[PDB]
Amino acid sequence: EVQLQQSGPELVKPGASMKTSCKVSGYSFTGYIMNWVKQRHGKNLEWIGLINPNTGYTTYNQKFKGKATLTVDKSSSTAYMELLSLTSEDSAIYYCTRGNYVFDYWGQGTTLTVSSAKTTPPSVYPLAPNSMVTLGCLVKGYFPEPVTVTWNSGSLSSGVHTFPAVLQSDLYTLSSSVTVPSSSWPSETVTCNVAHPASSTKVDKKIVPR
Amino acid sequence: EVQLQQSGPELVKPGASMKTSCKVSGYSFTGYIMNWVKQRHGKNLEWIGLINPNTGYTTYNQKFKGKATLTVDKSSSTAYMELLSLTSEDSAIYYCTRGNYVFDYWGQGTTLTVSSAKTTPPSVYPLAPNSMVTLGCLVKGYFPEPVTVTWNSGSLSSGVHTFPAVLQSDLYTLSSSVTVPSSSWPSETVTCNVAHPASSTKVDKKIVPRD
Amino acid sequence: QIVLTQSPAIMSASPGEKVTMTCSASSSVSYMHWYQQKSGTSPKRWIYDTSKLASGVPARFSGSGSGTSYSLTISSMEAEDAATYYCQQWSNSPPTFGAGAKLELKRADAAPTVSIFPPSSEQLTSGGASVVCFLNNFYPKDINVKWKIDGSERQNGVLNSWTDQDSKDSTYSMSSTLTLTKDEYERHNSYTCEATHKTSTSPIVKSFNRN
Amino acid sequence: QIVLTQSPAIMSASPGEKVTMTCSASSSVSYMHWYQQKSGTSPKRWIYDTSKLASGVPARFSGSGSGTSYSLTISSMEAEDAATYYCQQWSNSPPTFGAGAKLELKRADAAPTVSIFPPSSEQLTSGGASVVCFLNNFYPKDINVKWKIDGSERQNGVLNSWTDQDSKDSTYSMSSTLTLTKDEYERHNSYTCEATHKTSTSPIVKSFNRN
Amino acid sequence: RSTTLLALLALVLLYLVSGALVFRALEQPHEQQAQRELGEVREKFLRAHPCVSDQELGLLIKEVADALGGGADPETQSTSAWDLGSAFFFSGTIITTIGYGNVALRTDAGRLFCIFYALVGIPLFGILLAGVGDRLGSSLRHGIGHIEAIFLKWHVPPELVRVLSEMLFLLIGCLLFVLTPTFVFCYMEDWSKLEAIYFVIVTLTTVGFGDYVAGADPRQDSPAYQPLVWFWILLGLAYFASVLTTIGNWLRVVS
Amino acid sequence: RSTTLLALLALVLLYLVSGALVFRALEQPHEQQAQRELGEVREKFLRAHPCVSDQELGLLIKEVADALGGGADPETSHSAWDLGSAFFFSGTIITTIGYGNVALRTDAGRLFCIFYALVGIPLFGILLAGVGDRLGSSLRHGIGHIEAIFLKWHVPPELVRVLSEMLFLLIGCLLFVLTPTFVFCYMEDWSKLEAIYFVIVTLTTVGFGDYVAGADPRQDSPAYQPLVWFWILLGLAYFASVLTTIGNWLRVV
Ligand SMILES: [Ca+2]
Ligand SMILES: [Ca+2]
Ligand SMILES: [Ca+2]
Ligand SMILES: [Tl+]
Ligand SMILES: [Tl+]
Ligand SMILES: [Tl+]
Ligand SMILES: [Tl+]
Ligand SMILES: [Tl+]
Ligand SMILES: [Tl+]
Ligand SMILES: [Tl+]
Ligand SMILES: [Tl+]
Repeated sequence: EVQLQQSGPELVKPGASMKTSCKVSGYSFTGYIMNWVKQRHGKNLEWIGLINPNTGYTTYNQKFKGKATLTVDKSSSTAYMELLSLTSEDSAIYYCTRGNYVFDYWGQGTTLTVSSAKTTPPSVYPLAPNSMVTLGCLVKGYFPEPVTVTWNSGSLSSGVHTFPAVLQSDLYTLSSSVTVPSSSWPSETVTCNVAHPASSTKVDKKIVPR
Repeated sequence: EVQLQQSGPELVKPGASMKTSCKVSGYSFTGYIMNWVKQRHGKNLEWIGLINPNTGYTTYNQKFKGKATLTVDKSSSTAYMELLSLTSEDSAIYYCTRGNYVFDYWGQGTTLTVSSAKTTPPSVYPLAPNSMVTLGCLVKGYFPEPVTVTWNSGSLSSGVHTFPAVLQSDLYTLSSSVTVPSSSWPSETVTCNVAHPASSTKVDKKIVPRD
Repeated sequence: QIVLTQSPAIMSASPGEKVTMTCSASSSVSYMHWYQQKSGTSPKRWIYDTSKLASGVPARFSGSGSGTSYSLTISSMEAEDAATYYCQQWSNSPPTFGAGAKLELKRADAAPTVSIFPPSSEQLTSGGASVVCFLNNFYPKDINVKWKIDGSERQNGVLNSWTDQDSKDSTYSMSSTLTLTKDEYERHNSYTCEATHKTSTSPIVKSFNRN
Repeated sequence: QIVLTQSPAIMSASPGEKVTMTCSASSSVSYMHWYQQKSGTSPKRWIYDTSKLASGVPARFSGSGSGTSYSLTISSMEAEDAATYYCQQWSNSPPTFGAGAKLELKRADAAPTVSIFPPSSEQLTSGGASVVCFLNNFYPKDINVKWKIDGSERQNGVLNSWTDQDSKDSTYSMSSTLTLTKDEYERHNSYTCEATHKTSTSPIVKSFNRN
Repeated sequence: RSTTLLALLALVLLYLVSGALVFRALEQPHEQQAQRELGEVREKFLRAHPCVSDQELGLLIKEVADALGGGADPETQSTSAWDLGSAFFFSGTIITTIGYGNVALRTDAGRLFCIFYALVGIPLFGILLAGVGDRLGSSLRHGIGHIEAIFLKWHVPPELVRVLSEMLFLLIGCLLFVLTPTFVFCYMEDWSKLEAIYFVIVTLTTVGFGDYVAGADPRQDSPAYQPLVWFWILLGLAYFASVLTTIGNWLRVVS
Repeated sequence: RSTTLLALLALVLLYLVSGALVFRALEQPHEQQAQRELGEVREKFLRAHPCVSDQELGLLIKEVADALGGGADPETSHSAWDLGSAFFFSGTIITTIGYGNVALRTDAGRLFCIFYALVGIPLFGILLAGVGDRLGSSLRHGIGHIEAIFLKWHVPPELVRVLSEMLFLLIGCLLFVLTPTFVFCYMEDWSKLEAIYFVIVTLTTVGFGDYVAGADPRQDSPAYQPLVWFWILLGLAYFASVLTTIGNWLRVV
């Protein structure tokens, strides 16, 4: 089975350059062309360029001519993409994908974040207010992604939504809602567990009635 | 470590056909051209043809256009050669070797023997007659190869020549010499041992002085 | 430089519905390829060379077309078919894709279960005041949210977050959050979160008094 | 169709000696490749694209040339370099090889130990009579073996078998086998094996009389 | 005439624009199809050969194209266009101003020499042509006279007979220098009658596209044949010189 | 005339055979260059792309050659039967230049080309004689004034006629030979040698077709691409006179 394993997600300062990595396996690296694709939220999937891993032959999308440097290590059957003078316009998911006409196998993708922000732990705050009651956790002013919110340490799993994070003034903020029968609250304790691995943070909040 | 593993040696009747296999590993079978090369002792190396294992495209040497069919199995990463209407002249070593300009990796080879000869065990004849004396074994009229020849069960292995077998009329013949100090013989018994695994025959002949 | 046009950008199918998404080329293209992508995962080659299915793509999917117009078709929409479908092309360097066609699942209309939450004690002490509204498990995705501070609308310091369609009940949920300095928050008394959904001509309003 | 010629077919070197073997092509080619082969093994890519060394090949080996004349050179011959070298080209289909130049180790001339054996009693009862001559442990390779029955030379029913140069003593050895009917053998009395070698102006002759 | 030259110039432009429209209409559909066929070949090659990028196969075709352009043959993997026979013929194509160009000069010396060889050669040949022209005119008029006299013998008018002779001249020339060669080349070159006429006319108009060239065939062991034709060219050009000048005078008459 | 023509004929034959020896000497050495280049490309490509057999690359080159033969163009407009290029092609017919850098593929195209050229070359021939005289008289009017400066140094007027006519075919030469060679050097990325070779091959109406300005508007100065037909028409008039003067001189000697 062909497999493209990319290196993990990368956070770099504006202006800095970044190199990611794509190790292929299950076929011969040198037999097939390697491409890189950019996917942001607001645009179409964008072909960056290709390398012939056997010849080192590269062509780039005109749009990325200056931005990207493709290279391979034949011995480690690893393709590399380097991006230079990074702006917030380069914050995206980057894939390596194999193909000379159709992109038949893709990496898992890697998320680039271009940001001046510094690892900040979240300020977890409870959201307290029918048969069904809806409680929440505000998890705001943390960086970088992700956090996880669980409820009663993974007991409450159904009735649970975590919303996508958003940038609130150069840091992330997300909320999590749990719906439980009005019988269980505040009759019984509902605490939202919150982990921010970047800041080594693991905080519990009891939802307390107003 | 790139590797072409050819199938075992093939003994076929005149007129019958043979299919031999070459299993790659340590690279992508499909990324590289498979050629087949014929080695016969009295001539040079002959390119038979190539197959592009990826596309199945096959180009042959004019001389083999009729004879040979190249196929692959991409799933098992195995190249095949088929040879049809086998004549005595087809008896040779066949290599699968990889390349599209130079042949950079070769299989270990597969020996082909076209012969009417049924499994025949060898006649072993003793060859009896300065400080040294030379004795001998004639091992003749056997098929197929090989035959192991030892002397006093291999205890006597220095001053031994075993000569290459030669096909005379679909049957192989070889001789072994052993040179021993003349103090040794006939003082001590010297017996040449011949095994023909094909016919599961082990013959032991003692070299005795003529009267 | 060839442009591929997927319209509509978003579409919905009840299970068993035949679905057809089209891809328009700015100039003539020999073959169109297609990719399925579900959020969180990379795009997977779905159809290539206009009408060829990839390794495990179920047969209810077909591709078709020629020239400047190509189409991906689902005979009968299934739950697992909900994803973004992209058309790419490489008849001309550089290869390009469509902006994508998101295919959602049609289900029974559902009104948002709306909740409003006043700034917690803890947050106030830190000098910030975040008012949170949860509009949960509604369908369709089309929804309008408005905030009112003492009955006059506020459209600044509001950040919205939508979930993907729920994999289990096919509903959508969104979060509107009004973030103020403790000062601006404590000035006013009535906080109201007003939701305009297809399911009622009369808005759903949840509200609290700071008192 | 392109013909590759390697002269001389055989050549000899002591360790430390420079060796140059040449490959001439019937019509110009842009590149020559070269293979090393030792008894019992597949050819090995030795030099390719005229002057490129293959992975394991030691640096004493170089290649050069252009057009219709190419050459493989050993600056300082070692013992492990004794093997057959083949030139092959792929500038025109089909790819072709030379006949191959055998490279032997040089050593002090050595007289052949010659021995003649009558037909065994065992063989004669089956009606065959093989008269065997071993010409053992001689150098150089070139030797001429002639059979004489009551004075009269005979070259029909003679099979010759050589060993490859001994990896230990660098000598060659050969067996010459006159095969007759018992009848032709019993008609005559004096059987001689005559060996013509560089080591003597006067041929090496062993013989026996039937009585 | 200054107003008439602007009129004549505009007429020639229209003539070119009308030619342009017709040529596009007849030729461009096939040119577009060749382009599509080239494309179909690349896309099939990429599909067959994963170790080849679109852009790398692009360079191959470009480099192949350049080499074919310099007269390389796809059929072979070898390694005379400048044998004394063809070299003579090439020199012939210069001075005649025909200039087939089916073989090109590769050396800077070859080109520089060709500049002077032409500047001296073309007018020199011009003189010989005028000579052969005058001789040919006198020769046929003298010869036409005998059979011209047979029409006069049956009492026909003199002013009628000149025009009959003039028309008869055109027929004789065509048979000898147009239709005969077309039939000759039809057999010798394995062209169609229309391919042969096209060659003949393109030759005697001294246009010399070089898409069709008699003798050029690499296979043929006919070097003596090729100069033989050049004697047809010598004789033919003079015939066609008359024809071209006379139809020009016809255009003058219509003007 | 009898002696003259057979003497002149023999002189031309000698000239051809001597031309032949010179060309063969300079060009036979390099006959195989393009075949060598194709070979270098095929092998270099097989070396770079192991999944390609020599025989597979073989078919590709034939299939490419047939495409190029149909008038395909390596793409990495560019239509040679777009109205601009087709105009220029028609132009190459009536001028008798006939580059053939683009050839007719259809039997209909060839058939039309016959009647077109047959009614077109003379039509152009007429205008050329016209534009020759008109420019001749106009330059001659210019010549007379230049003759005045020479006349007012008391140079004998017959020398002024020759001196002015010498100046005539030198000012024209600068205008129609040197300018284009410089222009083409820059515009076509040719050597000034390649440019003069093109210019003269063009104005002599030999029109080999190894070098072509193209009259195909591309970008930055598309106007000038078709316009060069202007230079050709004007140039051919100047060169027509140059050809006659050289011919007349040869007649004289
Ligand atoms: Ca990194
Ligand atoms: Ca074109
Ligand atoms: Ca054009
Ligand atoms: Tl051409
Ligand atoms: Tl014909
Ligand atoms: Tl011409
Ligand atoms: Tl021409
Ligand atoms: Tl031409
Ligand atoms: Tl230049
Ligand atoms: Tl001409
Ligand atoms: Tl003319």
